Amino acid sequence: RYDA
Amino acid sequence: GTVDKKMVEKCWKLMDKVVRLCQNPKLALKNSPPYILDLLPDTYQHLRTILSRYEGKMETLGENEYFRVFMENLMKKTKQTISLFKEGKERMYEENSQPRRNLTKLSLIFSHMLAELKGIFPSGLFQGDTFRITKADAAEFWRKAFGEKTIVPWKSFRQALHEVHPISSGLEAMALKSTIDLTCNDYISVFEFDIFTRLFQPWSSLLRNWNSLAVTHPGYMAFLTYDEVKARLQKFIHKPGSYIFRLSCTRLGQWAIGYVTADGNILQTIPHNKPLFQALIDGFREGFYLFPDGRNQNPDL
Ligand SMILES: [Ca+2]
Ligand SMILES: [Cl-]
Ligand SMILES: [Cl-]
Ligand SMILES: [Cl-]
Repeated sequence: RYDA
Repeated sequence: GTVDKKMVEKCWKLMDKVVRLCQNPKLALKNSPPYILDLLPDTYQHLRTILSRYEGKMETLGENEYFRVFMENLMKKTKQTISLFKEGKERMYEENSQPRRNLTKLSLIFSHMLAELKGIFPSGLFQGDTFRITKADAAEFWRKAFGEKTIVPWKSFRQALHEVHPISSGLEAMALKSTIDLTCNDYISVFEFDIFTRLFQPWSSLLRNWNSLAVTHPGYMAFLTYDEVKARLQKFIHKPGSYIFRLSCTRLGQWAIGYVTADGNILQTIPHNKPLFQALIDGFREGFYLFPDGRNQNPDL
């Protein structure tokens, strides 16, 4: 979903 | 206005009705935050927890300033959503229609409302009087201006803020209200204040920061969701470095920045331990954040  | 078991039950019925409308397969809601199909039942559940914690002391609950405002707003927002379906009709089923966009913004508002309620009644007991604002200088302002109050009318908030951070105009004030009043009820809660002051830190230059990052920045997207950002950046898929940013809805108080990569993927990340200005400068340098909302000019921060 949210990555780095 | 005082709240009893009855007004809660009436709100619960309005919430169930919204959920029935939002269950229509033609809407095709995606199970992804904010997801109204889980938000409303979740708000009902937390309201049950609260009621449970106040058994035999409903009198106390009914008089709580924040709770009365919250319930009034919950009723207004649920009625608004019902009126939206009634007036929009088939237009609700065209993704990209203005009435469907109105529903998405409402879904975000219900998300913010539940996060607020949980922040002020953690475990179901009121703790607004001891809410902890994250930035020390903001916590000092709130205490100075409002003591231990949990909520204040917008007019009173604006006047208090102006004395420390000058607001230049009425339209600036209306843009500020639009930004901080997440629950869209014309009051500012200590929770909303904590969110805004984390997003637009540092406090020393609060409204200069917000003006720079939101009022005049083409990248800022107010009341936009994760899925909308992916859809909006789709038109820029062959333009690496196109980006936009918005409030994260699941980690309130934090920014989500979406951007187009060199290999044509759209990623979204939440910066770790860095205010927005620094996240934007760092991503600008690396070529991730070049073209705000796909436009050629990027503000020089
Ligand atoms: Ca509000
Ligand atoms: Cl809009
Ligand atoms: Cl760390
Ligand atoms: Cl341009």
